[PDB]
Amino acid sequence: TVFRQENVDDYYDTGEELGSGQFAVVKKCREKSTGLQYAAKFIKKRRTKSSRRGVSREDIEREVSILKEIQHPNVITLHEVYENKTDVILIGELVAGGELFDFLAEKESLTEEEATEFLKQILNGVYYLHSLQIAHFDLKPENIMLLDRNVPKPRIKIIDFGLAHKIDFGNEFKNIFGTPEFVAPEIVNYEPLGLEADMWSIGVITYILLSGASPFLGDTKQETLANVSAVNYEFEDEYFSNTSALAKDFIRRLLVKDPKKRMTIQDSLQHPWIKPQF
Ligand SMILES: OC[C@@H]1O[C@@H](n2cnc3c(NCCc4ccccc4)ncnc32)[C@H](O)[C@@H]1O
Repeated sequence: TVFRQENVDDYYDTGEELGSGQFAVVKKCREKSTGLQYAAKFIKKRRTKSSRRGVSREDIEREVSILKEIQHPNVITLHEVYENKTDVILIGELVAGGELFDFLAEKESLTEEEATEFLKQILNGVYYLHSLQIAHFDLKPENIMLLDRNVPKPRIKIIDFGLAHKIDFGNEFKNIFGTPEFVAPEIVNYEPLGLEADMWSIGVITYILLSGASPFLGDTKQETLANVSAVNYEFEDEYFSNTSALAKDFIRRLLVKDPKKRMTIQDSLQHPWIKPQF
């Protein structure tokens, strides 16, 4: 499939840089005809078929196809797609309040209620996606954006569908691999992947929200991945001594090696704590 090949600068002005991937840079922009503001993700194309730099057209088209399906308050919308010889440019919904990651850094101590307020929204967004058989496969605090950081209960949106796949056959097998601290054991072990991997990532995110510490993190990526595969984490009393047993129960039921035994998205919403590479 082909995208709009007019110069994006004919239709938009760009501003500040909002962030980046390998890979990809995201800039604020403004549509000339409406005055509305967006975020534009510039993804570098592969320059040859044999090249390992840039993103393959297959991978770009998959991301665009998935994004076109989605509309839910807790997920980003896609507005337009442009392309030229070097880039595909995905224009989508600006989320102005920064990363949950940055958030957590400033300040860094969340109550269980602040943590569950974030979590409930993440779970609602993932419920929507999983209902559509979409695995995100890159859930982490860098990919959860706040609409407005200056309100007591910030609203969030899930972003970055660069690794997202449709799961039409219960699992997919193609060596998808995100950030070591957040990937499930099946990703580490190059096993077939399904919606369960996202549920593991949610358990990791929850642990971080409550404690400010990363449960599997080692001194090298190697060591992190080995920790993940062995399910080598524990609840440090220094961080968790006054966290409720139910919060710990929730995380325990997500950080499970066997994906078949791990809580599903529907399970997570009914759980008593929630229910009202190289
Ligand atoms: O991805 C690196 C990042 O750069 C920033 N970022 C990425 N997407 C952002 C956005 N909106 C998405 C609009 C979009 C929708 C659909 C396709 C492409 C982009 N709003 C604000 N900051 C964003 C964050 O700091 C991230 O950690």
